[PDB]
Amino acid sequence: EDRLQAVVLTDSYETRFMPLTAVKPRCLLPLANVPLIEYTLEFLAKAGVHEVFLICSSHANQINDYIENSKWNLPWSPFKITTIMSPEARCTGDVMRDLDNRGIITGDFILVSGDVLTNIDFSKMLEFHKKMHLQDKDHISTMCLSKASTYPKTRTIEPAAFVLDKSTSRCIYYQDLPLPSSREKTSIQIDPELLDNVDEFVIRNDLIDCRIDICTSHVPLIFQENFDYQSLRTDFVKGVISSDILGKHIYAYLTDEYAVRVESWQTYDTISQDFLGRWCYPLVLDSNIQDDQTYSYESRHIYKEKDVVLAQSCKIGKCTAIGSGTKIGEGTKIENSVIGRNCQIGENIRIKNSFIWDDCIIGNNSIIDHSLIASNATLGSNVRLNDGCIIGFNVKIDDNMDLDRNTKISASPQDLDDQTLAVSIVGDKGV
Amino acid sequence: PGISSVIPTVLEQSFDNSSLISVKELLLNKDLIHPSILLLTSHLAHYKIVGSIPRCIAMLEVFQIVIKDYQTPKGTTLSRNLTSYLSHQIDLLKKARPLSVTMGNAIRWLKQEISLIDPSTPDKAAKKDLCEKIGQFAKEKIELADQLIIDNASTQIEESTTIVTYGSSKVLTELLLHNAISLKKNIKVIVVDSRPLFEGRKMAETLRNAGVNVMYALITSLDTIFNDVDYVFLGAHSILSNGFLYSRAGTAMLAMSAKRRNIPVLVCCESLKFSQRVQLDSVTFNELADPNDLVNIDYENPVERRGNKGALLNQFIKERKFEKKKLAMENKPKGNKIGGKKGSEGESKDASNEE
Amino acid sequence: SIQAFVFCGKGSNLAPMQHSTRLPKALLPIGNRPMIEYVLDWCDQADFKEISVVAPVDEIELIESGLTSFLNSNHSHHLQDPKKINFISTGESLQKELLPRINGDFVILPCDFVTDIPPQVLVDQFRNRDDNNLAMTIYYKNSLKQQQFFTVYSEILLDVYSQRDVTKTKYLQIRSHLLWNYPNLTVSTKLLNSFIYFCSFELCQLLKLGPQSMSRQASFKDPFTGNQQQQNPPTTIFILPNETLFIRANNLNAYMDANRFVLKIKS
Repeated sequence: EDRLQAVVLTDSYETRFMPLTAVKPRCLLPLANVPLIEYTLEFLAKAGVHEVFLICSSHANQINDYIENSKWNLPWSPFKITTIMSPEARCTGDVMRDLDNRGIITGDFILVSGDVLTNIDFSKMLEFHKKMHLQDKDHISTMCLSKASTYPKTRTIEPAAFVLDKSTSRCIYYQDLPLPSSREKTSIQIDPELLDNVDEFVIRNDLIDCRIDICTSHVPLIFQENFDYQSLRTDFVKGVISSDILGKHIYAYLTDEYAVRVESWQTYDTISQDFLGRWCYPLVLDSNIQDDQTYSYESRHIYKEKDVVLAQSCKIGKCTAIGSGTKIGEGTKIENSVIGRNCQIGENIRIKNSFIWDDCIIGNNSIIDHSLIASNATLGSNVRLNDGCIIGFNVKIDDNMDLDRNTKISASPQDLDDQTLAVSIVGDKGV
Repeated sequence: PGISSVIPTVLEQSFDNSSLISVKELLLNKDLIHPSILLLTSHLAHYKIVGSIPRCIAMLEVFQIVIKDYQTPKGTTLSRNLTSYLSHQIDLLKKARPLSVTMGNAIRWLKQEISLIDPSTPDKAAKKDLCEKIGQFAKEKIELADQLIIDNASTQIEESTTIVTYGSSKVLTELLLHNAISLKKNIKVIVVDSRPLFEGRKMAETLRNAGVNVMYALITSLDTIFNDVDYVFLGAHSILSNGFLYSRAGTAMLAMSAKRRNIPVLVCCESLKFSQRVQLDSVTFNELADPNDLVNIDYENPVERRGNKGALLNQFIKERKFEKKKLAMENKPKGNKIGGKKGSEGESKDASNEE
Repeated sequence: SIQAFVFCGKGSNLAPMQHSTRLPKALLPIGNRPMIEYVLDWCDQADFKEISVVAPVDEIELIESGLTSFLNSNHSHHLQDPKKINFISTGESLQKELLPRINGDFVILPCDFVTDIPPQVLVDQFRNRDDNNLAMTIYYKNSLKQQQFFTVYSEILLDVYSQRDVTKTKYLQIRSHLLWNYPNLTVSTKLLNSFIYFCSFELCQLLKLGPQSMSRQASFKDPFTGNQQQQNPPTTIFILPNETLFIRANNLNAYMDANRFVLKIKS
């Protein structure tokens, strides 16, 4: 039961985040002023991993240097990190064949695509995986699922419909739908090969994807055998079910507690608001995992680190977090918003539902509403922003600037409006 | 005739003042009872929304339906078997759920109206005028009077204020809805809830549907939420002769804290809500309910778990007794907003003599 | 307002008994007991005074003689034989004919019935949950194939899809609008409808204007969809059917299963 090895799929969902991932990697980005990898690594440590694998190619040098600085290069760590260097931008199937050629996989291994924060104990999962593996010989991989927010009417990027067994919890079908955003398709065709073998069919769309996998030694051999499979969910799971090898089974695990994979900006925003709230009972800012963290819980869901500087007669809101070495001026309203470490803030600034990362200076008399700011970027005076307005790295927005809804700004000095240099396309400037 | 005696759970060594039993699932009854009564009794037995005020409004409307459906017999006159039939209704209501004070004042009004009209006038001409009068009576004493409470509270509450509430009182829901929409203020509304009924949960849900800044909390955690709070509104059920506030469960606890922590308690009430029965402690006459509602383990009303608790009868003394209606102490509330505008609870019975 | 309807007909699926003019489908001994006895026992338990029975062109007085002699009844039954029924029209044309007789909410229950369930609780669920339709599903035998598929919601409990596999295509097809609302769906294979139907008053407005109903199953409950277009004029509560699951043995008798009901009684 002991000795467990894990593989992490990084360099996987890049450019899915549109304005960012230009200079620095996908997973380096902070959720709550702390990198996304750190959450995943904490999940690995709580699960009980002895050997860690990472997949880096694009911006791989910055990843390797971050692991060098990490808390896991030090000898006392329960796991050791070894990085896989591959050709630039490839599918998951191509990496699976590369790892099988190298041959390090022993018994039961772990694969996670993207970075997932969950409070769900993994010890229960391992036991039920092992209990079901002892039931029949030809059994492959395990999938995680969690209950959605009653109706997934706001969730459009993940329209995955799952058909599941009531008795054995085996997945039957996977389907994507454009439905509410693009009213074009309605039909879903299902294979009638498994009708009387299951009997208790349960069709659900009210389940959130996790893309966390417990996998057997069979998996890398199947990937090399069938090199046509590029994906791991859309084509692969469906391919396994539809009589590729007869008598082979795959798991689907239902859990009542919170487990959401990061993929899009507006999903990231909801997860962040869930973290500011007490949705993830163990995963809270006050516990401090990065060791340098010195966050303290205050009533009405207000988070403050050590060395927080604030001007007198200033009102703070609900579900807010402020980093260390941070200065704030007078007449400021901070409501449902995260501000990073070492961030200097001017005066008369109204913030609602917005986002600011580390080391950011904001000019006086500015209103920011439901809009994101990246690290080492400065805002000028008289800046008004709307919903879903993501601002890139090192972006210096000058004095007197108004931007409407969904006005994304590039992080590299290509095709979209507004760049990195002074007066960003309000008067032609930019490389 | 009905089902009587044979009750679930122990008789209990402490607290045995009231009936703990009753008919939920319909078996063995008289075939003359009007179905709208049978609906309301099945409603009130497992109700989640009602709390004093709405119960009487429904009871009035059911009565209005009965009179509209009432056709006078050729032999027996109007005041012959009506009052017996009404007594059968109340007895069935009593079996389902102990009545409110406002219900009693309604019955007293109806019995006065039976005596007022003599059997000499035509049948269709009588009931047409009767239901019109009841409609006007319900308009005045409830709806218009409620609007009077609204505007009385409106002058009292300051601009941009934090309010903590409790229960599922119809008057306060409309109060806060009026504040959020018509007056447009910065009202932070915090709602508290107990275990037997998620009344505040429903109130908060309706406030969320309006689009209000709502915090939702529990009795266990109060010395954290208070340390913020200004005015506290309590859902009245009945104010007695002395001026004791007979209300729902987690009411007095809140009342105590508010008196201790400076900014006090306010209560909205109706002129029909006042009684003449008096008491001084919660033990006197309590609305007891079956521990069947306390079987569930947290979260929601229907969950159905194989948990830790299950046995009550076979277990050697395990009284999991909860109460519904409690008494706040006299001095602690400060304002009462009624039909006759205003008055402190120390005054109390300046409405009962005014009639 | 409350009244029960007993639906009587003639069987064509059975092999031997039914073809004879003297013996109808209503008067058949199964386990040394008459068939319509169980329907009368159910209506006596459910407490109904106004019960009207519908009859085909065949057997006009044989049902009336069976209700008077031997059978406990103690109720006034209204037996009528319309002439519009042609067998090729089964029950929907019978329903469209008799509508001014119904004052409020009505219950439809066929003559082909075996019941071992509490009756009052089904009526109470119809009254309390406040909707138009309610149906019942019962398990198939467990003691030592392509049939039909039901879809059930589980938390309020509702019905969505009930269409069979007779005219169904090669692949199983679902519509997106009917899935996105009501996201949780449970598909049943073993569970079968035992012809229990509860109906409200507001059905009278549509039966006289637009003839659409067929076999009292196919296009009876299927007009409920508030999806895609929404064009049919509604009566003012959203048009929604209900379903409730049961363990005990109570089902329909029409095919070869009639011999298995005799084996069920004798034990």
